Amino acid sequence: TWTSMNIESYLYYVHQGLKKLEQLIINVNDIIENRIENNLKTVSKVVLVHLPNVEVERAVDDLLQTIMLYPLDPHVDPVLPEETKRIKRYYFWYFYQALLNSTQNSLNAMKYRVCGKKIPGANTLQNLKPFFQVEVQLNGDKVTLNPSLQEIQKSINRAATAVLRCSKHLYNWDQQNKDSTDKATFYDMIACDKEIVKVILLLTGSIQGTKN
Repeated sequence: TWTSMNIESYLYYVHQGLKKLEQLIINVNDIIENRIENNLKTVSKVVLVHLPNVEVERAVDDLLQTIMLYPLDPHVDPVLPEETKRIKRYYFWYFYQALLNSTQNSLNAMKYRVCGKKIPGANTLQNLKPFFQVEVQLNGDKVTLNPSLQEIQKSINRAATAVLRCSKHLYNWDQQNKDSTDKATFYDMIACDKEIVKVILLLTGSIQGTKN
């Protein structure tokens, strides 16, 4: 600072590094904070039972896209940030949890609101299910739904199982290609989680109450 030089240039060079980094973060903001967020909102909003591939492609593409951001999927060799690298992975795992949880919250909302079938609308694969009509007569002189009501619940469970296997075999951010990048164990975990196994009891209980 005595000849009044090189300090403005050092300050300007650090400013240059900081503006380049502020840039790179503005990248990451753009590139992560909204496309995969809106994809997550869509994944949450997808009604699995009935609604009158896409987001899977989308998530694979978001992976390759984030990979374009120079992210250290392997640790930097000269820096050796082995601990460092796994924290973005824990965050991306929390986000993958938010995705599978979007699907899971949908699944659970539907498992709860099965009872009003006429109110929601169905998609093509699920044409037989909505507001199910059953024939009633004197089966062996006894008034019954001619299709066994138990059978109709097994048809509801067959729709549920088609949906559940479609949702268990996915290609999400971790499952990139046939679960190659990461396993699909969270989906069988969700299948044995309360929203499925414990709500089977509530389903069958309301069903037996209808029978009652």
